[PDB]
Amino acid sequence: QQPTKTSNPNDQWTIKWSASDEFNKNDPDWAKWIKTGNLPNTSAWKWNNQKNVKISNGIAELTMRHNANNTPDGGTYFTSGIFKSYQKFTYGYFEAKIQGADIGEGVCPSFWLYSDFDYSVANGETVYSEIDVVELQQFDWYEGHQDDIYDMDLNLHAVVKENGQGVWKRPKMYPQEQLNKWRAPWDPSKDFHIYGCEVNQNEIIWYVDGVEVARKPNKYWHRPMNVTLSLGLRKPFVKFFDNKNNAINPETDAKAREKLSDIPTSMYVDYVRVWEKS
Ligand SMILES: [Mg+2]
Ligand SMILES: [Mg+2]
Repeated sequence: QQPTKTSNPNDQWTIKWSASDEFNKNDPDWAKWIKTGNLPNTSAWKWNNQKNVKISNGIAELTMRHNANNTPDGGTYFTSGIFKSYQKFTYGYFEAKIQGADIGEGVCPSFWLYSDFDYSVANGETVYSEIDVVELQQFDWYEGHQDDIYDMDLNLHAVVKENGQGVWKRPKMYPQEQLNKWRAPWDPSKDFHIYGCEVNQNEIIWYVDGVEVARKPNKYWHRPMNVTLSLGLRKPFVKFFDNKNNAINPETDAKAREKLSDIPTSMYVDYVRVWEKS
């Protein structure tokens, strides 16, 4: 198999099985994907891959579940599921075929690449690199525009060392360099579509169903990153302050309580494929 669409047909692409999976096996491949431990810091929910990852008939299912009895675990009320490659990559092509979640608003099916934090690097250097190949169903609010289910985000995030500190460079702070939004003509929660990203030393280009939808210069995104599919929690179950999702107790908020009838909810992934340019 090859990348659906690339910027230069003269390039050659070699599939990298260390972060590619057609999910034809019902036993998740925990040699390839990190089951526990080394998973993203989430302040608003926890991961439970034993309970929240299932694969059936060629399709992986990642599920957001409400904790039994509404009992917090370390300040959080839900668990989710995540495929995080052990293998890191920097440049290459990354693609996943994904269908979103039936809840509509409240979770964020995501395909994304992220590094560790290296706070040792020199002034101006990158501490942390994150490329979001797609964030679905976030219902983001930006400059007075409220998104709905058809809108998606395709953003870059980094932390850069400045005057001794790691300073976050966020998409809404640097939108020309880092923010991408695209509106689909179909509801991403209802069917599978193909989300791709081509990453090289110069540029990062994003594709949806084989159409280029965004491109940005590669300013900071040169660190090794793990290939990630995960189902994130969003409002009404979280509330933003201090540059982080804070968990909301779904029994203390009407909007969160009424969405509980729609939990558990799942994203689905037919494949993930990674290539390197040869
Ligand atoms: Mg299967
Ligand atoms: Mg499959």
